[PDB]
Amino acid sequence: RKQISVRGLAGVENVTELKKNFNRHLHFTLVKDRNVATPRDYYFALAHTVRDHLVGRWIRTQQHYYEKDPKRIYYLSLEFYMGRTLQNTMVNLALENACDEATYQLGLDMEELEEIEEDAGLGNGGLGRLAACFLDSMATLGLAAYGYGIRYEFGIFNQKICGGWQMEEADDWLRYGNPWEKARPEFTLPVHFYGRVEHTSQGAKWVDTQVVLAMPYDTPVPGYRNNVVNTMRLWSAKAPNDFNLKDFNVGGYIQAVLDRNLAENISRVLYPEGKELRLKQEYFVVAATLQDIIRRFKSSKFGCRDPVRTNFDAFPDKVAIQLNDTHPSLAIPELMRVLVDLERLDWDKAWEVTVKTCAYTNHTVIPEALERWPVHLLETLLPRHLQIIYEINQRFLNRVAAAFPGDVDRLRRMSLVEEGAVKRINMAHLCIAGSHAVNGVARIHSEILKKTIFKDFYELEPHKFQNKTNGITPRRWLVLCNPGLAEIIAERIGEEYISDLDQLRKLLSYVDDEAFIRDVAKVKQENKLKFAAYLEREYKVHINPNSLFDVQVKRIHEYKRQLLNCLHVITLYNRIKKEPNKFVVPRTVMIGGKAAPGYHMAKMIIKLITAIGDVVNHDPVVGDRLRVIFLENYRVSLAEKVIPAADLSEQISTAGTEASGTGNMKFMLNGALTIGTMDGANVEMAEEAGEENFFIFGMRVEDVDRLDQRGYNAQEYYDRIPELRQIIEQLSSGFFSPKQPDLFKDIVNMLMHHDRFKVFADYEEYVKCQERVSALYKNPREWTRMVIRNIATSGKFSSDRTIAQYAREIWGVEPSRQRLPAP
Amino acid sequence: RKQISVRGLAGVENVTELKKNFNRHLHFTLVKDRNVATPRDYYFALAHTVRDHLVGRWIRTQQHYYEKDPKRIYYLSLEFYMGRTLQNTMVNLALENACDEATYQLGLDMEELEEIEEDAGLGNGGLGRLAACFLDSMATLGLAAYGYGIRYEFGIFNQKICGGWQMEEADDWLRYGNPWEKARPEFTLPVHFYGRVEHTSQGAKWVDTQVVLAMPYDTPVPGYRNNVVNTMRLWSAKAPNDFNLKDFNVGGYIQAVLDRNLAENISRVLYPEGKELRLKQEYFVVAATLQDIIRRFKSSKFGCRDPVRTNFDAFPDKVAIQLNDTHPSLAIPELMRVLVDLERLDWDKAWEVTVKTCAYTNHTVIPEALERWPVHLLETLLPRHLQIIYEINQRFLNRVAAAFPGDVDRLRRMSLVEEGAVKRINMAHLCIAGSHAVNGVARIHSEILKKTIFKDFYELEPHKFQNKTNGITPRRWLVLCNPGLAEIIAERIGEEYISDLDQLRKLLSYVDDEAFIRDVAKVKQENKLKFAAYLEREYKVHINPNSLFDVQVKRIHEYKRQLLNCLHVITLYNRIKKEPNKFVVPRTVMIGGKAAPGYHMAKMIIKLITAIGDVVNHDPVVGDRLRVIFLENYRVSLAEKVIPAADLSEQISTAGTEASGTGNMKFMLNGALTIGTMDGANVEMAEEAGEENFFIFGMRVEDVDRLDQRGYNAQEYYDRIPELRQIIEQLSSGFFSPKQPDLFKDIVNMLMHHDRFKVFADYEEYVKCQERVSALYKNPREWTRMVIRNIATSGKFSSDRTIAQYAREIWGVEPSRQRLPAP
Ligand SMILES: O=c1[nH]cnc2c1ncn2[C@@H]1O[C@H](COP(=O)(O)O)[C@@H](O)[C@H]1O
Ligand SMILES: O=c1[nH]cnc2c1ncn2[C@@H]1O[C@H](COP(=O)(O)O)[C@@H](O)[C@H]1O
Ligand SMILES: *Cc1c(COP(=O)(O)OP(=O)(O)O)cnc(C)c1O
Ligand SMILES: *Cc1c(COP(=O)(O)OP(=O)(O)O)cnc(C)c1O
Repeated sequence: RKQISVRGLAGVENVTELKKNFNRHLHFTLVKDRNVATPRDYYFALAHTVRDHLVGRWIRTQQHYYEKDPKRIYYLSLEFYMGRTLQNTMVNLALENACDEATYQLGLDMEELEEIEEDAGLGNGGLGRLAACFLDSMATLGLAAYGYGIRYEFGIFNQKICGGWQMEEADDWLRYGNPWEKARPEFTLPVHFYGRVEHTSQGAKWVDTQVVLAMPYDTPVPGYRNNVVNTMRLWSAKAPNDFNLKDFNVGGYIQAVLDRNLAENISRVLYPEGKELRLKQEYFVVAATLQDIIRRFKSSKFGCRDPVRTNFDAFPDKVAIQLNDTHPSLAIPELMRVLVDLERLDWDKAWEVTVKTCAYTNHTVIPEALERWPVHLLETLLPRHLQIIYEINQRFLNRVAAAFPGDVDRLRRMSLVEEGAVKRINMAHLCIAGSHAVNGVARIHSEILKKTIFKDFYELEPHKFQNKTNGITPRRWLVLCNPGLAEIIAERIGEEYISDLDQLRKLLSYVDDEAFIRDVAKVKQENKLKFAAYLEREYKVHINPNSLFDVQVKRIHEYKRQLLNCLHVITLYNRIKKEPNKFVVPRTVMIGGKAAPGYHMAKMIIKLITAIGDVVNHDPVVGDRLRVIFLENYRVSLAEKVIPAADLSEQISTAGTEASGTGNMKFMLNGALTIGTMDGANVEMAEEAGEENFFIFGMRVEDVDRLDQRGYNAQEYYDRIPELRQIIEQLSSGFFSPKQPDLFKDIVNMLMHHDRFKVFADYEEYVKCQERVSALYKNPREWTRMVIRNIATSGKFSSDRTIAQYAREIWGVEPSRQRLPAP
Repeated sequence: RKQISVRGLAGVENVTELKKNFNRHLHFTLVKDRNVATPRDYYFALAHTVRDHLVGRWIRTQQHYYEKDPKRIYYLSLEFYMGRTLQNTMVNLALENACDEATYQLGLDMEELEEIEEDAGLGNGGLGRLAACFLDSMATLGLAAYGYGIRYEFGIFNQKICGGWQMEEADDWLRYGNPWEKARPEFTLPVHFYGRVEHTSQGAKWVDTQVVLAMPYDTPVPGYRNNVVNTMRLWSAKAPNDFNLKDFNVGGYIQAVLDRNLAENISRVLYPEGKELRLKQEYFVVAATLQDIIRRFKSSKFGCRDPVRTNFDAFPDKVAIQLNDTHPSLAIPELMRVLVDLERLDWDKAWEVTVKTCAYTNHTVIPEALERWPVHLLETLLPRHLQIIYEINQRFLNRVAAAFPGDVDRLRRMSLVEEGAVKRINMAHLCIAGSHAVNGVARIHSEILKKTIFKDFYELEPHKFQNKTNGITPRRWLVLCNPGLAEIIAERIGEEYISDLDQLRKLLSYVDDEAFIRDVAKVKQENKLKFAAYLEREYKVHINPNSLFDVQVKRIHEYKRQLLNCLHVITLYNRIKKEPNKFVVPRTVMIGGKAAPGYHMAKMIIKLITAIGDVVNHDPVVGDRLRVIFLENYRVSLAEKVIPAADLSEQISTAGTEASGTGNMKFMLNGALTIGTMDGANVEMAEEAGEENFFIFGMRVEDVDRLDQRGYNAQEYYDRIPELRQIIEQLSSGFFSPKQPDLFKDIVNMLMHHDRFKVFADYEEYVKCQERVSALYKNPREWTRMVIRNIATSGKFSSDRTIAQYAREIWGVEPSRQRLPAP
């Protein structure tokens, strides 16, 4: 027993012990051989050789949190955009240099193998990239945290462009195993759907439920060389498999083969309206988590630390639960029904707990997008939770009456129950009311929350509405994807920046140092060459390495604006062709992101960007002076290839729309210049960088508002501006689509007659700020120094900071970049 | 590359290294530590610590067959009855000693661990056990042998006895997985169902087919200390999972939810009439299997060795296919289809290869069991193979026209299509016609296939009909279950016997030596003591470890006549009550079997068998002289426990009914004397041991036919025998059944009016035999020496001989007990 220990099983940075484990895993773990193995096979030998090291420190970290029993923090997200784990674990564990030497002497190439990894198909965008950033900060800052989500077998679609139209293939990333996860069938747990609630004697009982099972999966998150490793625990839904003879529902009719497949596809796909499945997913991820939580509260030495009920008095002391946007809101009534009904605390002792345990991050501005289930839907698959949301609600509206007596119309606005045709439950209001700290994700967002969206909630409980500005981690997003820029930053000011990003302001001392200024420049010339190379070798084009890499990687939605960028492209194209011998600084325009199935505007925008691409790229006058590439299937591992490469980062949303913008910061720390309207995270970036270092343009929010107030009439702009006029008529006569003239019709009329987002208004000014971009790029010394200024200022944006601001003002816990001993 | 090698990966029988790998797997493979490891957890780390030694010589064995390129033979069977692998892998790998000592030091008990393992639910009976002894023998005699077949998730049922009535529970043995298998998602193959045959130009083209993917798992089977390890490849079904939006079958309707579950439970359930799922399961295994076979033929250094087509000319020199029973039969129409439609050989060359490739083992005697499929089922799901099977039939019936011209009635008796109401295709005739060796399984059984059942085929091709008498393997069924007998046989004659069993004849020189006699009776006393203990500790009873241990462990069918034996037990009962003080040899009668859900006699029988025992084992005058126990959920782990203990082997099937009987042979080998009719396997074991040393009795097969001839009129017996007349009236009045008198009413009538197997005929003489039995028992020295003659004559029944004969006589390859160098 004490002889069965984690202890003599490594020597780490040792090429000869990593070579001997690489050989044990190909053979014994994979049961393959060198006569029969593939690159996929050699990646799982190595994936497994790095994994041994990662779980050793996983074991010791978790033992060390049971024995020190700290406050535990549960990040609850319905999306975890991890993406690729091999190089990151080697960079956070110190093994990259020894893995590379050992594989190299085993006659293979790590860069090959690295590129066989499938991106962890668990996210689709922002909301999820961010949780995965915060897990890296959370593990580095010694915190005792947990990521909890649904594990999606089919990710969210793969993008393929066929005839310049987006096709959605499916992502089965799980296709040859995922070497980084450990399936725990032994901790499967019931999740209860439907039923009826029987009020028996001392409580209600939620009886006659269908059950789905929630099976957990453990993937370990390491911290930047601080020897802790925390946990990502994702839940697969699985059918009871009795459906055969056992139950005597069956035998006679197996049409309960439908429970089975409608059980199993809670875990099967990301999304992608008021659908029974979405709410089955939110309940499911929330329910199986809350048990696993309450379990460690009772179990984690606190069984013996009962002093009263294993008291839920010290439950908020040792637990926090973050509900990242309204997607886990039912963890508030689900916690209340476990406490009230299963344990037995009275309603107010349990409420005390709930509101001192839950905190909620908000990431939406337009009210048209806050969460909202119909009540009949809630009646039908969660009876007792619609009961609880009604009691939470009656109390809350009386609290409001203890505060603004006489105001009726406030009661009929701060209710969790919305009236119309179809009464709903407003999950936003739940979340505010059931928690102790609400925080938006940019200062202008948190403040417009307080000021407009959650105002009445601000007046009754002003103390709650915090803010925590969004952040990126310096590891994946500067050490790991841009090792070259990191190298020279360490040459001047050392490592500490990796684990402490405001230290990068020291770089302003070098602003005029010619060595630094040739070195930052060189590293980008490296990074562009390499991406220009991939732009032939996986997908195809003839990129010029010397052009201005202009990139817009943003979700393809109408407000997000690539239609602005297209008209500026067809303005350049048109210019180059009207005077084929003027010097125009050459540009590589690259746009990427995924439409969203069935949003057809979004789909005509992917078809425009490609047809433009087929004309400008193939016309001979334009030479190599302009090219328009659609980067296909944009995703986290493409993002770390292209962001190192870009020199201009098109941030151009109509102002007032964006909330924040985590990839904005990915371009700034990675030596690009942002052109952008003033909104979301452009503001605290411009503010850190000093506005003159930034290409801010366009209407500001107030100007949007005035235009609305007198009403935007898109024909006036169409009638002033002679270029705009022309490009519109080119779309329309099918200059860009000869076979189908009429093909962009709907994009003409969108523009011409119902632009909710004022493309034509920010036109004139947009191109003039581009002229200011072209014009500076044609003087390499000063452009490279504006870049030094954006980079030495990054600091305000590391997720190690945004997290500390969670730790201290919200979870109430202290971060610590202390090495834990280990291995 | 060349430095990626198996070489430095194991310092085997070394306790200090096995402790090391233990701790690697508990932690790194299971991602568990001693603070949270269960006995399952420690069971799995040990599984894996032993597995590393396995896969290492899997390795070496399989590299060696590729370099050497031997005839490698594919053993196809739809049920592989494996049961627990650990001790069997250690003993075979010689690791048992160092692992026990190792776990002893780690302070774990290996025996507590070895009982966690679930009994590999791939099998059901004889057909399946036979496949597992044959795979052991094929390793030991280093053949390039593959076992192929489906992976059943749900085994078959795990029985429970609730109130003396049988309950089938399900075997979800794969619940916490299986440490001995490697998933190969890499080699997932399509298998097509339904479709339509487009006769296009140079052939036929099977189009519009539904697909079911076969994904394979690999399991290693080790030899007896020879370092060859062979493969067991079991197939699992996986529906294609585009079923969401991709295909445009769906979106609109996902009612092809059904496709994906009707696909999935191909692999789910063992069976357990003309049900499309059996036919889809059988074709499932054939198709996947043969694509692996031809994949390995063209790959296995023969892609280099083409000379013509990568010709199938030499296919029978490198492949042997064994059709174990009629479940694999579409192997003959599927190998033609591939050869003829997919490659392009013509029908007479392709047929040449099939017949020289295919060989067929029959295990049935009664024509009523042979398998037969409606042509309307085969047209619907395999419409192409119905074609091939008719052309196979036509051309075979012209061969028969060659040979017996003028004959009309043989054409129609011999034909593959069968007429009546429901036109059938006779699968046994397919096999004979496209196989080059048809064989039975005991001498008599192969002769009555030659003489009655297949005789018109025996005339056209008398060369075809072989016999290869079954076998039991000495590793698992003597060494493993019985160490104590293993050991004392080894002092006297050495270890070669375990891999050479006929030399157990050497023992016959020690017949009168009292040291052997004594030792030989000591080990049984050991074995009985321990089995007596297991009958209290796991299940409960107060066995008298000195009693004559009478066990019948056979399939609860009428023809298996446990009822016979019950008439005899009730007889013993009645005597001990009539004559309280006469000296009677104390016995403990133990019966065991799984009913067969749906067969109502068998369910009524286990009921008898429990309540006889409720009566007698509680009744005060019988004391401890008689007890009757039912051995619940008989499976392989129970066989290796009760077959070591047994003194009397109850082998009583009506004669003419058995084809063979492998528990028969197991019992002989462990010094248990046989009471038994002159049937099945009993015949050649009587012939080995000498009839003086066998308790033969009851109506020989001749006498059966005579009794049928004139008519078995059971009442005559009732009316001669006063014990028989009495025990019938005891069953009937309710003596055994006082709360429902009338319960055994349908057993009493059966016996009395329509016993298809004549229990009453052999009653008188059966119990006369039984009296001989108890007499000899009451005479140790002469009891214990009959045993010695029996054990010493066991040689003909080691499966090593059955395979050696298959090897030389049907497959065309040489045996060799040579130790591959390795590890
Ligand atoms: O009370 C304990 N003492 C020591 N180690 C523990 C204890 N509880 C859990 N562990 C470790 O904690 C890990 C994570 O467990 P979880 O937090 O319960 O999911 C396990 O793999 C063990 O390594
Ligand atoms: O061409 C080969 N040379 C040497 N060993 C081979 C070759 N092909 C396969 N093997 C071995 O054969 C094993 C089984 O491959 P399979 O029989 O093709 O399924 C591999 O694990 C290797 O050990
Ligand atoms: C960081 C990141 C993101 C986050 O993207 P954005 O906030 O810039 O814009 P929206 O998509 O409009 O929210 C998205 N995708 C990837 C790959 C990534 O690394
Ligand atoms: C050897 C064996 C068998 C085989 O049983 P038999 O061949 O003796 O006769 P039937 O019972 O009629 O098939 C079945 N099950 C186990 C566990 C076993 O070891």
